[PDB]
Amino acid sequence: XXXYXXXXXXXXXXXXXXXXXXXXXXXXXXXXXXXXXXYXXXXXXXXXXXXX
Amino acid sequence: TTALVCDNGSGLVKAGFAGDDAPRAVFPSIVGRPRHQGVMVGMGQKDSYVGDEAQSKRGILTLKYPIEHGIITNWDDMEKIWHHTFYNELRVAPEEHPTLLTEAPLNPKANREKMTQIMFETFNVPAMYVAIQAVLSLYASGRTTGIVLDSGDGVTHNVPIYEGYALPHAIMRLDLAGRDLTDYLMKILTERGYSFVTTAEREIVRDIKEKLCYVALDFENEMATAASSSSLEKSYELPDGQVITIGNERFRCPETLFQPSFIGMESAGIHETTYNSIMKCDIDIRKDLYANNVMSGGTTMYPGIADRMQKEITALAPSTMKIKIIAPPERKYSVWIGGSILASLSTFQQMWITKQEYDEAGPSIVHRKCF
Amino acid sequence: TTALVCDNGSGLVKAGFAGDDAPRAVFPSIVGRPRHQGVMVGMGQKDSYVGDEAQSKRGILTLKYPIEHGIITNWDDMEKIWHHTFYNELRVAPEEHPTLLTEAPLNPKANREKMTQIMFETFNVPAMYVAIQAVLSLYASGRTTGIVLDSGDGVTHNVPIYEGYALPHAIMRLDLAGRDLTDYLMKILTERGYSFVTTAEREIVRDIKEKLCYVALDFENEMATAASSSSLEKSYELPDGQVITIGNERFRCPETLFQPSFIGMESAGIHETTYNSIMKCDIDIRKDLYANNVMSGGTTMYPGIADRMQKEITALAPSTMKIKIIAPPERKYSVWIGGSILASLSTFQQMWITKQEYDEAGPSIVHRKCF
Amino acid sequence: KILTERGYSFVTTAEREIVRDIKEKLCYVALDFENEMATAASSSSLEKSYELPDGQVITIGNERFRCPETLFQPSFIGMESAGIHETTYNSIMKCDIDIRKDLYANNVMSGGTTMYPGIADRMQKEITALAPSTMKIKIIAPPERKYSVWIGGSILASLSTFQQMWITKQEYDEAGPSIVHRKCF
Ligand SMILES: Nc1ncnc2c1ncn2[C@@H]1O[C@H](COP(=O)(O)OP(=O)(O)O)[C@@H](O)[C@H]1O
Ligand SMILES: Nc1ncnc2c1ncn2[C@@H]1O[C@H](COP(=O)(O)OP(=O)(O)O)[C@@H](O)[C@H]1O
Repeated sequence: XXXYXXXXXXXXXXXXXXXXXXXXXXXXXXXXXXXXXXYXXXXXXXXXXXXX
Repeated sequence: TTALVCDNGSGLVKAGFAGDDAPRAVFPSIVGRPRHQGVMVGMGQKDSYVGDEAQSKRGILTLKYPIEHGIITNWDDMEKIWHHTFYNELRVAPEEHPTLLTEAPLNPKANREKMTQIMFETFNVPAMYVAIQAVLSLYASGRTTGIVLDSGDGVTHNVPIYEGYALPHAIMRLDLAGRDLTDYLMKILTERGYSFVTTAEREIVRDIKEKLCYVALDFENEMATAASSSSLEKSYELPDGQVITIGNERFRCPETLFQPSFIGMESAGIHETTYNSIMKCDIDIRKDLYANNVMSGGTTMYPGIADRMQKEITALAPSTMKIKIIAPPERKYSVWIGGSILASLSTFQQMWITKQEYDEAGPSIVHRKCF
Repeated sequence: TTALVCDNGSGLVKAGFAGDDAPRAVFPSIVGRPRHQGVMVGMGQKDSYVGDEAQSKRGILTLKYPIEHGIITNWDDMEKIWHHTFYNELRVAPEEHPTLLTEAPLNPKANREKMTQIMFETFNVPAMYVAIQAVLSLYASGRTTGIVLDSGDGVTHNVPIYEGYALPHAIMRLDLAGRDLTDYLMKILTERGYSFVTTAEREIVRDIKEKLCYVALDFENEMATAASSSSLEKSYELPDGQVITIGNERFRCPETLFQPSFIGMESAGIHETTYNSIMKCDIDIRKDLYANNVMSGGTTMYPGIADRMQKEITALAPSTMKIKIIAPPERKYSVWIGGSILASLSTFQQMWITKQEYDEAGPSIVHRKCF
Repeated sequence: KILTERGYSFVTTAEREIVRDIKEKLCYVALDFENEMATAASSSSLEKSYELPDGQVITIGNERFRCPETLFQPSFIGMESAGIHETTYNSIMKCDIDIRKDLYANNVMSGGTTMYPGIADRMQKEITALAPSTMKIKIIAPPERKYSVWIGGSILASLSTFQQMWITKQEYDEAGPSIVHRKCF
């Protein structure tokens, strides 16, 4: 095994990754959904500014 | 045209078109090579052998096993296997169908990237997908919520799935699968001390795992019966050669799942892992899962697992609330069956990878695009 | 005589007399026990092990962790730890000093009642007090008003304190501490798929958390650099064994604090929690806190947190008004240091619990008498 | 099955034990197999002359050093287990991560085969192959290894704790051989 497994696994699993994760897209969407202070206070400032 | 799915859930390997009830045929993913000087000059030397062909030929062949711990060990060997499977069983050309790939969840990107890279380049194939086991398990079992346990040839799983969504934090993933258990078996077996170690010799155990195992109802009480009785003990032949007759050594084996001391680790076991992973997940859902509890494949084949599991949950659950588990007949096939369903729906036409993307962007595409 | 303070802020545990600059020594509050048959008969069997002694001995020991979520899990284990700490490090007898206790705020009475009950009964100790972290944090940081963030080993905090008073309604308390983050780390780490799960294996990560982490300045831009460069990627050894080399997986970790999706929860994060909790608190004070902003301990150790925090506040604040944060060097010690100050002032002689009360009334005394 | 190459040849049990003497006298461990073959082509100092216990002088080539290699390569009587050293590193990689350095330090060998000069060296060569070179490695090769076990047994006998630990006749009266398997390892 020390030859057989390691020849592949040491060599290739060296370089594992690159992506702009779709899971991070999920995170971004969620944080947008759950920036309460952003949505609510923007909406309230926008409306409440107009007084007639 | 038509659409084709490979199962690479480990153990024998399962492949079939969308809408057939069961895959055409199935192969272990053994790989093996010669061990001795080739001394019939009349013989053609082939240097690598796979599948039931090898399963016959085994004795002078020696095995390599191209998937450890659900991680596929050596790519070019896989490519040999894969090529063989297409041409010899399937009589299929890579252009012919979209092809669907079956993955351990939560495991290193590399398997994604090379698998796709090879199969789009080495094979040239209209559409590709890789899918996580539990999804198929639900689709086949047809309950949109659930939790799945499927401990195959390879790394052993807990996923709760709620209807229509993943809880990837919730998920637990374990290298406890039956192969390593079997290799523990030998360290049992030397007690009776009929004893042999090599790969083929190890696979011989697999038959016994088919035939001779059954699940401990209660461990202490079983020991008491072990002192009382020999009906616990059954008599079995070598595949050829001797009759062999086996005591508690049969039932002791599955307990490892409940107690992975015997080859020693800490993760508190299938059931305690499950309830742990529940208690991670949130409060209200839980009843459904108490209702909807689902199991499949290699280990589950054993008679009785579901019962002691339920005993365990009745230990850990507040008894007040309903509990049951599902134990379908077909579990070992379940995944590929679900894959067939998965293949059926037109939405993957929206969803498949196409060659074009692989042209325009790398393997990186997958990890956004798929789960 | 003289006066002695235990820190039981979780992580390594900190203890020292009033007026020393830094505690004599410090211990993880790991607890661990044997895993295997004891097979050197020459060995003395000790069945429980703690502290750097265990930290050496670990491998056959297996860990229990006596504080979850800042809540101390198993009392008698604590008692073992506590006894050890006194006698082995401190060479101290319970009579010798008043003793001061360090508490997560806003958490269940039970910790108060049993802690006091044990320590007055099991130890017999002139005077007792339990104090809330933020108070010490101010005293050490020496600004009578403030808000504190200190996310230790254990449950993670927001308290505004105004000068001389509490706003217990204002306060936010979160189980987001670095341990759970670290356990998420593994679910990261299997991407590169060098992979190991057990308690000691988990603590091995702690070193990497020391060495390899740094705070994302900007997430998108960092991803762009991640596509560009490998300087983002650094090479690190196993504590023994291999060299390991780590990409974005380092910086991605702290973002969880800003986005606890990655192990998924909703509380909108440290900073948004903070501004929320501000907007709870009243209007005029706010400028001071915009000025006086204070952070400490386990997570804060990371380089850069304060900067992105300020970026976040500049997002959320009306830019018009001054903003800054404090990031002292010594934050991880800060609490016990403040405790030393707290010990110094004679007013606790007015304030300590005495044995007499514990005689004349129960643990109930505390909850009136202390905060 | 080697020896018939030179084809002075005898098979029975006593004849087989006669070899044991040669195993005492004539063996030594291959430092490097290829390089040894090159020397085998070059030289006869590799070849030494030895008597029958009575009767003839016998003189033996590579047939001496080839023998121990079986330990490293059990082809020559053919099996798969990847050998002493690869078994060892395998069994390590089973065992957990932190301990390993100690074992890299503490490496111990004894008895019948180990008697051969040189084993420890090529073993270390092998581990330096398989180890990450970064970390210390050594092995212990005490003089007395073949006796070691009984010596240790003497120590084992010494300590009073076995008085706590021995089996006594009484148990054997009151319960079977079964006693052992709980009671002892
Ligand atoms: N008749 C049987 N009884 C019990 N176990 C079996 C039987 N046949 C196969 N198995 C085990 O089931 C597994 C078959 O592989 P599989 O379950 O498909 O793994 P994977 O989940 O990786 O696809 C192997 O562990 C094999 O030893
Ligand atoms: N060098 C370091 N770099 C970053 N974090 C660290 C370092 N050393 C320890 N930590 C973390 O800091 C915490 C130490 O416990 P502590 O901050 O005292 O918690 P508590 O607030 O409960 O007292 C743990 O989360 C530990 O993992």
